[PDB]
Amino acid sequence: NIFSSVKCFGPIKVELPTKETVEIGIVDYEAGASHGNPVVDFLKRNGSTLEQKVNLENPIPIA
Amino acid sequence: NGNSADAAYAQVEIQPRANIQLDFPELKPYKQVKQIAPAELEGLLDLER
Amino acid sequence: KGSTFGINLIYVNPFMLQWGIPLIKELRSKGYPIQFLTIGAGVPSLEVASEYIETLGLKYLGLK
Amino acid sequence: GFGSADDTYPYLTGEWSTKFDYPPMPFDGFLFGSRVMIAKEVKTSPDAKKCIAACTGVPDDKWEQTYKKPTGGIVTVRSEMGEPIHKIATRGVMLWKEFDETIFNLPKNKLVPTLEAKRDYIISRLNADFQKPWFATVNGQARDLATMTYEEVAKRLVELMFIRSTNSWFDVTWRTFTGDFLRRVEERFTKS
Amino acid sequence: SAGGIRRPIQIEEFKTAISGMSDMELAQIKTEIENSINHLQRSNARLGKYIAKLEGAGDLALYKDSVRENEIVLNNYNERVDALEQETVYRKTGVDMDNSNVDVVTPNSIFI
Amino acid sequence: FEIFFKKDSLWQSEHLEAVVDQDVQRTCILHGPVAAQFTKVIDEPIKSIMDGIHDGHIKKLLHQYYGDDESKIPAVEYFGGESPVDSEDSAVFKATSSTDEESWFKALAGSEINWRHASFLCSFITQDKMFVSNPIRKVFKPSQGMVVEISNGNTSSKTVVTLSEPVQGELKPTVILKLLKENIIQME
Ligand SMILES: Cc1cc2nc3c(=O)[nH]c(=O)nc-3n(C[C@H](O)[C@H](O)[C@H](O)COP(=O)(O)O)c2cc1C
Repeated sequence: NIFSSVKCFGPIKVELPTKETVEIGIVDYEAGASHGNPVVDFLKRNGSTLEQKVNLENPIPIA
Repeated sequence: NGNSADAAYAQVEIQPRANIQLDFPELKPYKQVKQIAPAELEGLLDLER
Repeated sequence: KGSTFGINLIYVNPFMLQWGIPLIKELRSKGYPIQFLTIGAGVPSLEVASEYIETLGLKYLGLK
Repeated sequence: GFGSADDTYPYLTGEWSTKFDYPPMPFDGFLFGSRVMIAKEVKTSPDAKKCIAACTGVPDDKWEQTYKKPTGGIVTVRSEMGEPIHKIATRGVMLWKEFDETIFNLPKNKLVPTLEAKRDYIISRLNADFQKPWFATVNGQARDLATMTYEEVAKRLVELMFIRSTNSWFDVTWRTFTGDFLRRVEERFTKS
Repeated sequence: SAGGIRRPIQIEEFKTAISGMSDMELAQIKTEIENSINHLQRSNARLGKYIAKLEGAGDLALYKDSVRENEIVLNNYNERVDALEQETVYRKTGVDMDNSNVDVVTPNSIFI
Repeated sequence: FEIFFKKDSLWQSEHLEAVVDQDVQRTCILHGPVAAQFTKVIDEPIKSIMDGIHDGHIKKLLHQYYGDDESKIPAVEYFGGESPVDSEDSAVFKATSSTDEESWFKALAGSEINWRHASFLCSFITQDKMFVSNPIRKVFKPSQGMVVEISNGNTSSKTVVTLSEPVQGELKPTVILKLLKENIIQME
């Protein structure tokens, strides 16, 4: 259950007026004996993914 | 820190129970009792009465 | 490596039977080297002993 | 009642049953409990092994004497259920045997009256002889638990449950028992 | 069932065991112990006759400690039915015009 | 009182440190009247005791029934695993849908008690300390088409048992159960 070492890292990009992206930051989280990755736990709640599944009201039997 | 350094952080409390006392009068040491009364009083009263 | 041993369970102690029979069945299904089970202090009923004989993968049952 | 080849050989060969005018009747193997209690690598404390080696014992003709009196250094005493147990006749067990013949064979309505009467006797004997002493003695003086101070209790729980030689609580559950008691003292005597 | 085996069993270990059972397994033990009790009372009845017949006038002190002994066992069985009774019952349970509040004499008490 | 007095009476004799005065005479020690008259020598190694009794039985049994002669004692490869209920050199067996499992494994094992006898009738084997079901009986459990061939059946050291099945129509070798070096059973 306990992690020896956690490491989250990657570019932070901003959408420009033109809709091209640019690097303006880096994620650099490092930890020793942790129970979690806080960076991803943050972005899940306070952010969103690019795509979102939305369920039909009623599942439709195809076959 | 899951619930390891956010769960062992919390102490144990003592809620008091009622220790009802009979309130017998506090008896002082003899040397402090002889201040209060005058020295002539020793052997002067008939305690039977 | 290869050795075995057994287990005595007092029949007149319903609590040790309640945790201990399941414990053998479990350890015997993981292949622990428990060759046999002696039930002391009593002899079980046919319907019980039948469950010890079939269900715990034992070589033999001791009865006193 | 086996210890050597010599006494256990007649049962291997079947010839034991000849003595009783039956035909030979041989056995497929033997078990040795009592025999093996003084072996190098059991946990029986050295003093207890000396105590076992001292028991002379008695042949099969006489063993039932044990229901009456120490026979080869050994008596029977009843369990809490009334099952016999064969125990070495230590002071402890002789006291157990006395209380089976006197207190525990009484009907329930005579039991409590008899304990009040024999109280000072029973406590002398628990403290002198038995493995479980009378809890409420401070400096060898037999009290009751209602005539003991909260300190006298704490100090006595440590005396009986904490081992000075090994510097540890004999069982963790005993440490939880004394710790729970100290937490009661705080609950009872705190104002706030 | 190892609870109810027509032989005296230590009550602390019975009470603990009885905790961990199903309600239909408890109901089975209870039926079995009740039957054991009836067998011991019909045994103590027969013993009551051979006493009353012989007390009409050795081998009477023997009829007496045969019924003393059955009461030791019988005390264990109804001590066991009492623990069952206790376990059963455990499973059931688990205007103001004085300016005391707002001071309206003061410009800021209203909501400045 | 009777419970408090008698409750938990049997550990104390093993742990005198936790008894008042470290005094045995306070304590319950369990022991038999009759058996007590052989318990004399303190701290005898358990092997010394149990061998004593066993080597005693042999010494005697030898005298009565083998005229004090070890040469008359039947020799077997390994002693054990016999439920208390019950010669050809180049054979060939043929499993059907009828062939009884118990009959089939008697045959492969053969008469002599050796590695082959163990291999097919040992119900269990040991991985490290654990007891797993015998994989060699799993493999040779009989079904339509499988054909066992034994060779040097009457000299264990070179015996080879060679299972063959249907493989893409024809019949090819699928197992080769034999000895390597002296004490190793290879199941190629
Ligand atoms: C210290 C001691 C403890 C025993 N504990 C048990 C036990 O827990 N369960 C049991 O069925 N028998 C127990 N027995 C009985 C033995 O299993 C066996 O019946 C007996 O020791 C053999 O008799 P012997 O002692 O005369 O050689 C015990 C015997 C002794 C001496």
